[PDB]
Amino acid sequence: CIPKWNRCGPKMDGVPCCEPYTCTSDYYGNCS
Repeated sequence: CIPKWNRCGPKMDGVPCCEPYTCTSDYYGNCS
């Protein structure tokens, strides 16, 4: 998963932010 406060892209890499966190943009954004 991706560490909080970092770039996340589950639709482009297949790995969203960690369960306790969420991604804002599926293409390119941040987690919090």
